[PDB]
Amino acid sequence: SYFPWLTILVVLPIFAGSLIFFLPHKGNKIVRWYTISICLLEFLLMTYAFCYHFQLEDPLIQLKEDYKWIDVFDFHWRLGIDGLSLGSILLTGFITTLATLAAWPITRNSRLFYFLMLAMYSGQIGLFSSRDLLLFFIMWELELIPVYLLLSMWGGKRRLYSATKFILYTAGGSIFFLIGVLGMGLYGSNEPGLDLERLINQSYPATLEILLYFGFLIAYAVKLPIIPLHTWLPDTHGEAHYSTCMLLAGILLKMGAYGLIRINMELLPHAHYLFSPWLVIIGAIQIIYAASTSLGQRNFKKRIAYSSVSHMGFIIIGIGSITNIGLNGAILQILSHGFIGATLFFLAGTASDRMRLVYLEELGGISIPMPKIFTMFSSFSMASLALPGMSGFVAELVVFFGLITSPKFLLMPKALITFVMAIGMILTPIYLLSMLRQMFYGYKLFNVPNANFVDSGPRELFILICIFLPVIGIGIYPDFVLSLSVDRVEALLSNYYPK
Amino acid sequence: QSKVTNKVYFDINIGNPVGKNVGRIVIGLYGDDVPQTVENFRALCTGEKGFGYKGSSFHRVIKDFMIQGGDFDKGNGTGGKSIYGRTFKDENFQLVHTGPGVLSMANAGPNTNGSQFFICTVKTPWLDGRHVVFGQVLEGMDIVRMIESSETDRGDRPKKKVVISECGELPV
Amino acid sequence: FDKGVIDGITNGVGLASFCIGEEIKYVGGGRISSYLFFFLCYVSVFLF
Amino acid sequence: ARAALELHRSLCPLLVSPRELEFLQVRDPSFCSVSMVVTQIHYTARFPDGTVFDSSYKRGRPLTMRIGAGKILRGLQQGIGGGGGVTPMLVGGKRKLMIPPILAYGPEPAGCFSEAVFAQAEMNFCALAA
Amino acid sequence: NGSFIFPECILIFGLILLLMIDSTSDQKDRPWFYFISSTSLVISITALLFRWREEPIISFSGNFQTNNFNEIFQFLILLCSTLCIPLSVEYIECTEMAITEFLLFVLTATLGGMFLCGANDLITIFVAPECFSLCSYLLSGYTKRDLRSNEATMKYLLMGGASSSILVHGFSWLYGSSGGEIELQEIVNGLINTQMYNSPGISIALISITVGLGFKLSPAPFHQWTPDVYEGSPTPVVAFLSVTSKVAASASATRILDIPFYFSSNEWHLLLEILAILSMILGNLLAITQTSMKRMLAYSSIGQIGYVIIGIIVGDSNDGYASMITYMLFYISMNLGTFACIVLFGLRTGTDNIRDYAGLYMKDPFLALSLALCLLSLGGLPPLAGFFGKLYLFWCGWQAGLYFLVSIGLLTSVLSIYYYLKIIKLLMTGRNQEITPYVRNYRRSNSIELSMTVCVIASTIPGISMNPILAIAQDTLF
Repeated sequence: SYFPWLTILVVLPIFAGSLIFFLPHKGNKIVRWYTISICLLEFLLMTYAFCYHFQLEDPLIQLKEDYKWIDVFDFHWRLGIDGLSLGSILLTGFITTLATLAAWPITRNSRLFYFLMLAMYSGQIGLFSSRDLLLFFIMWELELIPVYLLLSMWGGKRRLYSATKFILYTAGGSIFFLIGVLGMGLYGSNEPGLDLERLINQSYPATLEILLYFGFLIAYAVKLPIIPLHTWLPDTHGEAHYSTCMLLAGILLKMGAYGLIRINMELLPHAHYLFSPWLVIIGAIQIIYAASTSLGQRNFKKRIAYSSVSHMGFIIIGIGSITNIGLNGAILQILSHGFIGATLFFLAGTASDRMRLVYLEELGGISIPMPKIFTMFSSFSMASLALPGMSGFVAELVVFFGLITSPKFLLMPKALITFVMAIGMILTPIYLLSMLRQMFYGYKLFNVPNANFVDSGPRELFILICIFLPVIGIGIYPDFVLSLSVDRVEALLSNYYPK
Repeated sequence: QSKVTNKVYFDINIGNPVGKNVGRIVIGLYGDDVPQTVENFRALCTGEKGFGYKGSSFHRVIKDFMIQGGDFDKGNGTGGKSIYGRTFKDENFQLVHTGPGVLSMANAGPNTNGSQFFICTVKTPWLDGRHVVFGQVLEGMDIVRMIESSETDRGDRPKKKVVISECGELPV
Repeated sequence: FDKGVIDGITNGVGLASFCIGEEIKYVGGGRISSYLFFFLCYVSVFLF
Repeated sequence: ARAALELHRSLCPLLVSPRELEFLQVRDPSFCSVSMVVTQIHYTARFPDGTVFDSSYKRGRPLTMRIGAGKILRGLQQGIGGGGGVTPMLVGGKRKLMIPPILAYGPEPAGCFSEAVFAQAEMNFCALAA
Repeated sequence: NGSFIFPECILIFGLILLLMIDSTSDQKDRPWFYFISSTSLVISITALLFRWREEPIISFSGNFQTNNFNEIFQFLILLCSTLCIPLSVEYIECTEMAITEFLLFVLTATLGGMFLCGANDLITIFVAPECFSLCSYLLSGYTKRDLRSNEATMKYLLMGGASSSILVHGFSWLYGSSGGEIELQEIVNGLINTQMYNSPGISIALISITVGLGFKLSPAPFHQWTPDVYEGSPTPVVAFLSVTSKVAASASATRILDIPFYFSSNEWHLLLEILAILSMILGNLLAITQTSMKRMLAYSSIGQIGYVIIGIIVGDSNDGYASMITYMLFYISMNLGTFACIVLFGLRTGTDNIRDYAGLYMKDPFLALSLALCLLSLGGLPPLAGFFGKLYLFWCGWQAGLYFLVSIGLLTSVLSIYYYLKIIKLLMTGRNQEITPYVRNYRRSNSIELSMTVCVIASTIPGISMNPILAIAQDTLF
């Protein structure tokens, strides 16, 4: 147990990828295998740590440890896994391994690329496993350069504008986060202060709770797209290589929700309990606004980006409406979206690069040359339609149940908000099938020449199937992802004071 | 010691971007033998056009001697005022300094009382004859001593800011 | 009311800098007499 | 300009001993003398009766001067480094003085469009070395 | 009869030797003095190593200084000169100019800067800025056949004369109002026995001093002279100035403003703030629109970065000076790295404008990487050193109450990220038909390599190893 796992689990990828540099061997071949082996080793170590070294029955922290790092402003190597973290950690390992696999036929650089992939890997796990607030911030901003390089080196026509908007926007958003760090770091620094575990008992005065709450909420709304702060997403998604975009719109977005769950609802209750209803309202109007603007777009990559935007309203409404299941249904939702959005962007980037046409009007009948892409695309479109069976349904269902049985509401908005939320089910197929019909159905020209038109080979097909099967497995019996008993203590603080 | 008329409560906050609460002080005001000065204090501690102690500090903490505060203007001692203009003369010298915990309007030469008050963490018999007495602490002596034992720079200020978050009147 | 409004704002916050920089960059511009003049103006006004 | 506000105590002394030139009074001698070198003291100057016009505590570090070469009021240099018939103040000592107006600025003030010292005054000090 | 000048007497010895060898020797000098001067510098550094953990003992008849804090800067300037000379050897070598008196000028300017770090005399602290400025109009114009190197002597000499004039006039006003006094410590006495302190006067001798100070380290309202000279003078002297001038000026400013200005705090704390809030804004906006490398560096690395150093001088209760020392130690390295890379690439190609750095990653990747590292560090990204510098500068400075200076600092840092990432993007590219025929003919490949590689890892390691540096920088009382 004291043999450190999380330290290894964080310093393995970047270290074992630093050997790609100073290795003159080839152009592209050996690096792919040397990276996929490291990724598989890391994932196996992750699942070994989870299986026989975790309990699911105690809401404390597990596998924790700490050291002394800078010691002036108390900032340690404090690190520990917990219930909320575990799901996102496993999902990150899984989807990033599969993204690195999907990035197989890249020979442009193929040495900086896989190393940057491993760096983003290590950074994501570092954030998701953090236990010291400043270290959480460090892991947050560590990934900001690798993603910029992956954008500006590979992907899309207008890569530059998208990349620079994304980097400037995210770096600016993190400023309010650093403001909150400086705010609650100096608040009695003799009491540990920078130990995210020992902050549960902090009793801050009024008019300061609100400022720290907002300093974190602004940064989160920057990372996790909230309506007035979403303009950056369509550009940095419609221009990214599908290999990047898989992990980008499947993990990096969910950090904005994991942080909001971990440092807002757990640390600043009376700063969050007096601000939950507006969060709920914003999420409710987002669910419909994102879809109503998705239907308007004309290049299917941006349409997929907006569909990813829309489902981020269920997470919001689950963070508000303070219940056990409303918070708990949010986690299942971030998992069942990290699957679906990632797979849909992979399919969009794989259909494209075969047709070299981005505007959804000229896409002929692609069903005739390549059937398997059509099948695995319609399947995940159905998944994104919140169709039952697949995991896109039970998440939204539990979100509804959390809102309905919420205690901080009395039947007036508890129904109108449910109504405006259910309009999403009428609205989403209108823009998903409108793409499925223009780009796949109909009989285009006699596209008989089997050139620049080949169905998915073994690698892409296996990736699709191996991401698909978890969706069914979760949507049939959704207690594989309800192994969360921290909410029974996470929603314990809030539940009696005023109002 | 004499009769008590009003009871005033003070908050105490330390930390130096902002002050976390540490406790609460409760003091009595002898409105029976020094009415004008006691009324000045009690009015400052509540409101009445904003000239109050809400957001003041203790800008001089002499260990084993005293703690002075009430400069809601400059935080340096060269500020602060009172309701009856800016200063007024001494009122009376009936009540005398006795022991741990008294209140005295920290003057700047006789007949020049102002906003600066100070509490005596120790016995001061020598001081009497030229300083007013209008209050003793009734609850919070330990917090007063904790403030008195705070760290001080060369200017005898506290190195951690010691502000008063909220101040008011709490009747019997 | 998405591209024309909030995209307009998130660009004009990054576009107004592109204009202000070059705008305030084209005052003075050599002519050491102008340098000394603008150096004296601030010294003089700061005396208040 | 003229007098401003302050606040302090005085730690009431014994009776002063004039010693034929000034007004001397001792409160606490502690450690060791000081030669004709730079010193660092803390003062709090009064008017003859009650008023206070400056105090080293009203700023940051208490000011630093030269005890031994004429750069200060003759009264002080007589009552800190030790004058004829008076023992010098120790390193951590503490004394109290009443300066007659011949060992002081004398019978003319220091004007700044308003004399910052009453013309022909004679002030008090509570000098504590450091 | 005193060893507190021996750290400078060694430098004087080396100066006399460097002047003698050209008078006596014939031609064996070119690679000989190149290391003989480094011997004098390292010997002076070893001499300064002795006086670590020493007393605040006063100087010759109480003239310049000898304490711990001043000794830190006295060593730091030596560090700058040691790193800078190998740069300003080969550059002037490949111009067919006389090299002896160039090294003599650099040595004498370093001597002036070293003496300035003390100088609690009101006269020494006037001659020493001249000993550092009189040896500056020469270097900043020491390419006579060029044309720009004359403009960046006219609009440097005129400015540095006017400013030193204003400063010495403020000094004269102080000497007057102070009843007659020079010794820096002995002013708050003498400004009291003469009761003319709280009066007008002092209020004038404060501004007429702060302005002359600002000009020497160029905040925004007086930055006018810096962008031009840094483009007109040779790049090595640009680096030498942009490191040691700032170090010496910031070492003199804190002492000249903290020792004799106890009382006027609330009236200069504000003043410096007005500079900082401007310095970190006007020094960034223009930095965006630049196309020349030296001028963009002048804007960003000086016009701005001289902001957060000051960002604690206002908010200082002696709990912050450690953070200033640490940030200076970070800035010296994170600036000399990029200047070494720029000198190397410019010499190897023959251009300065930004649009020629394209494709440099493919031709020679080591130089591109060691330049990107320093540039990103200047940007202040977490794992690097500039991040921790700015961080510990804010964390002590938000801990001191003032709020409308940290927010502006973070915001302008985010803004500054732009041009750094712009040039970085211009490095990584492979569009063969875009790269100009400058990087296309680049025979890729001692001194400059060594300096660049030992100066760039100090821009990544200390940001993570700042624990002993911090523990060392806390013992400063001045």
